[PDB]
Order: sequence, then C-alpha cells, then structure tokens
Amino acid sequence: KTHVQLSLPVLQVRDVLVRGFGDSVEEVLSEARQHLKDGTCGLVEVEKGVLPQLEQPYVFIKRSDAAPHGHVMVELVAELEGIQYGRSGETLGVLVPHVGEIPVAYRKVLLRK
Repeated sequence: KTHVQLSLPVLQVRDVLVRGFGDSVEEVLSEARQHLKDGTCGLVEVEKGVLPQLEQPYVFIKRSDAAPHGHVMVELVAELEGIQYGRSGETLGVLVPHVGEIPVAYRKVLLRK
C-alpha cells in the first residue's frame, strides 16, 4: 500500500533515550522508515528548546494534505544544518526511536510509504 495507518506514541523530549536515527540525511530517513514499519518510532512535538535537545540530522513528519479515519496524511522531511531534504506542509513533530518510553498521547497518521 502507498499509505499505512500508524498511531505514533508522543514522547516528552527529556524522556527520550535515543535522540536520533543516525549520522546522515539518507541514514536518518532510512532508519525512520524502518522504525515506522516495525512499530518502534516515537514522535516529539516541536516547541522552543526541543530541537537543541535532539541529535541532527532531524526527521520531521509534515502534513502532506488537508484526514482519512482521523489519520493525518504525512510525509518525511530530514533537516541538517538548516537545509531540508523534501518539501511538505506543517510539522506535526520530530521522529525518534521508541525504546519503551511512556507516551503522553498518540498521533494518528497516514504515512506516505
């Protein structure tokens, strides 16, 4: 399927144990997609002070369209030293590995895969 319904656990930035997916734009997008498929991907909502507490390159989910079954359609955009790889809508948050942190909420998304 071109899209997959996912419910992403929303994590507090200070709880996150693994603060990024890797060391290159290509690796972080690769790893993010793998973790999204394996159900091991968390989401941190972006506010003042959040991104400096996480490791670059960043992987964002961004709204790709204006929401089937409550699932917002999103796509992945990576960011490294202020340059984004991909073009999309409003940031829903920054993706991180999930390794058993307790979420505060769930974000239903339809991921363009």
